[PDB]
Amino acid sequence: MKLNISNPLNNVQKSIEIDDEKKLLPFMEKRIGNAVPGDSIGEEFTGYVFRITGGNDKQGFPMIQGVLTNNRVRLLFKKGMKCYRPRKKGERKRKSVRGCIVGQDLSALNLTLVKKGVNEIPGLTDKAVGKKLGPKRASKIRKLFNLDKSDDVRKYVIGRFIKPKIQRLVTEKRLLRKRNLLQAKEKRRLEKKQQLKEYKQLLN
Amino acid sequence: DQFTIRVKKYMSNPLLRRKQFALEILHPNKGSVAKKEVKERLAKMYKLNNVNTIVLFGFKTLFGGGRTKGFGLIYKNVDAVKKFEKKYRLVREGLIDKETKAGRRASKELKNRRKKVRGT
Amino acid sequence: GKGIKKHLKRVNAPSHWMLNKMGGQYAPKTSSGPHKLLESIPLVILLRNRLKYALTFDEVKMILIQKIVKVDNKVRTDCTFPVGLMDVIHITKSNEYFRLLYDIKGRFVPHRITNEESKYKLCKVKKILLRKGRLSIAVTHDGRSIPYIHPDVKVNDTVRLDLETGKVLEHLKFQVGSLVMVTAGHSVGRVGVISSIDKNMGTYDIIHVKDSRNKVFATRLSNVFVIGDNTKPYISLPREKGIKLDIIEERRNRLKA
RNA sequence: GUAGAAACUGCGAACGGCUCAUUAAAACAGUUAUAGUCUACUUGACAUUUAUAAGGAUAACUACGGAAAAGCUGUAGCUAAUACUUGCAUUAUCCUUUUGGAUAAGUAUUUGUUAGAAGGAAUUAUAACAAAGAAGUAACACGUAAAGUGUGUAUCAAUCGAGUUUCUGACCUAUCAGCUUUUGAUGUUAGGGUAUUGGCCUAACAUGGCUAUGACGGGUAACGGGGAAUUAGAGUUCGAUUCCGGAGAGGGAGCCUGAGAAAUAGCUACCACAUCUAAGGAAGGCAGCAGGCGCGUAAAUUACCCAAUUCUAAAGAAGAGAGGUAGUGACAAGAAAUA
Repeated sequence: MKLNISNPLNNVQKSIEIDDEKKLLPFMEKRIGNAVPGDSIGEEFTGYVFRITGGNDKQGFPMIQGVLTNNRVRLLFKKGMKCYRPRKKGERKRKSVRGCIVGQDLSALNLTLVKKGVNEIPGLTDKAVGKKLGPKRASKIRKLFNLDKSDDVRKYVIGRFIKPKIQRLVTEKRLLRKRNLLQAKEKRRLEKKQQLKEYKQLLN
Repeated sequence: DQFTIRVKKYMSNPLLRRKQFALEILHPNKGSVAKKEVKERLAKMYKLNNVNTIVLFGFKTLFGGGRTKGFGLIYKNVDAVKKFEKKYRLVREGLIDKETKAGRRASKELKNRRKKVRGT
Repeated sequence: GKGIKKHLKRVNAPSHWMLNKMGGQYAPKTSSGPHKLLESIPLVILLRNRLKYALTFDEVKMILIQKIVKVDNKVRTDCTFPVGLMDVIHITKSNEYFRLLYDIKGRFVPHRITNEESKYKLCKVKKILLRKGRLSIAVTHDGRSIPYIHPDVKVNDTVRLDLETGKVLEHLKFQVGSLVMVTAGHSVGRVGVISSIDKNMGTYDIIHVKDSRNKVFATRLSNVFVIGDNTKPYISLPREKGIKLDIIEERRNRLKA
């Protein structure tokens, strides 16, 4: 009923509230990930195609992609399952869940638009919100700006004044750490050699 | 008033910048003498220009009066007192004020605060 | 579950720790380390109940936080660190050195030690292994592994391990004239010259030890420690010099003062 | 630079506390073995077949939501990490004989063929040859002498432990005399399984194994011991209960994570109870500390604090009904008014 439509390209989404059953009839019996022509909801949506990507049943029990039924089932949930939050390591729990097939039971649907249509939707495709926070890895900054290893990228970080620190730098302390490891290994081999020599000399 | 100090098992403790000893205050036919008087008494005993470097504890007046055993520590300085001594003792001496006295209400509140139930 | 126990009841603590019954319900369980819990003492006890520097566990922690107490010339900051039979603990603030020993009664006592003796610790070898390359390594009572020992060093010998370099300087054998110290027996803390040994096929080996006053006492081979040759000890014994006195003359010479 | 909510990550939650239902050669105690094994933290040794530093993907968060309710969570967008994942010299040996030439290159683990510091005894350590071969050897963070540390890592050793294991030791009962053996009982052989040995399990085979020196049963108002009362000496009775060992978390069973659990203030199911519900569905385990009901002849406060003892942590600084303090307390015990 509360169709949450998402444009990931613009990173913006709109809540469409509908009641008529014939409006959402084309979505019936469409499993998650199905592309469906979002035509019957309204005139403005004519043209776009929507990817069905989730929902919540009448009692609020969410939907999944695995179990291909039209009702609620209960099953064990693992640590890496996508509909469950373990309370402790290795904990498994059995919870009710609603099948991926959509029928006249969903209290909410989550959809994403995949193909642009012919009209425009205010606030759904007009403006867009970017990354909302820049990358932190030096490799990510270097890939985004394409300045290779010419100069330190710390001068070309985006602002909030105040800038996040960058990981995987080329700090002289990093270089010192590598050279310290090298010389430690070298002197270790040297002391090994001399102690082997003294063992050989004291053997007789 | 007239009383005498007696210091036993006095040993220097550079590890805590202290010197540890046991005190018996002999005050025959006289009541217990408060800690201030013994404080300046051992201050002049050890030629100390300051009295707040003193901590005194465990004073027991013994049976029949006229004596009182106890423990005392001098400190190198007020910074040493603050660094190497517990906050209840600091409050008892009076050089700091007591902290908030919520107590185990903190424990009950922390149990009420269940992770990701208060967004803050 | 049934994992490793991590508490030590006060009454269950080792006797030589010498703690009071009413001083709380627990005792400090020594962290695993170079010495057995029974055959060692945590440094919390060492400098709270023996040196009396700290009178609470928290003051023990405050002492340990400053890198001022070193066990075998390396800084240690663990409260429940096992110090073990004989080793040099150096306190830098007071600049004092203690070599840990037993007494004739059988408790752990720090012994005041000068600088030149404080770099010179003894280690009784327990195992001789050989790893890849026919390299031999000694496992000592200190829980220490020493590679490249002289071939003449045997299983029960005792080496002079230098604290800084960690190298052996010379080793002492276990002949019938070697000065020994008993480490865990009924005669723990006694010092003698090993009157004789006898090998029992498949069972404990016994050695009989001669005292200074020609007193013979036997003990198991597993709990003796060579501390020198017939000439003299290689360390400084505490004031009793390892001579256990009988219950009669002990009272007799304690009375006279 | 100083801090820093939340969150990811790490460690702990397997300790502690409570109780004594089960349990009669079982558990436990003394005494062994592990040459039949596993072992986190901690400690000592020490390593092998783009590099001026590699990759995506996610929490927190943002906005749209559902459900009466819960440690419920759906979709879209980013970002980190010591989360997850790839990946960069050299050393040793033989010959003239300081030096020049020449030769070789996998840690555990498994298989086959051999040689062989210690143990009491080795199919031991170790070494040689022929095959495989994990996992690693720092793409990580802070700073000590007037270069250190932290975190992480292969193997060995130590340590904290554990699992099995030898011998010996227990109350009443014969109105319990023969038990066990298809359905493993006793043993052999081969295997599977385990961390390891083992009928632990499987297959084949043999007919064994225990017993009046009490097997097998039955009873126990039976957890075992250290111990307690009474004791001249013997004895008799008690030991739920400070410590140690065992077992259990309403009764059974099963399982994940983990070094360690058949864990229960972890999960799954059944039985018996029992809570909320909008009736659709959710949630539970006081033999932890208080406290309540019931049962009874029979037993305390819904108190205070982490200051002491000690444990956990990313380890001064936080927590801890462990523990300590007080309250109730003619359980016991000691001193001692009423001249």
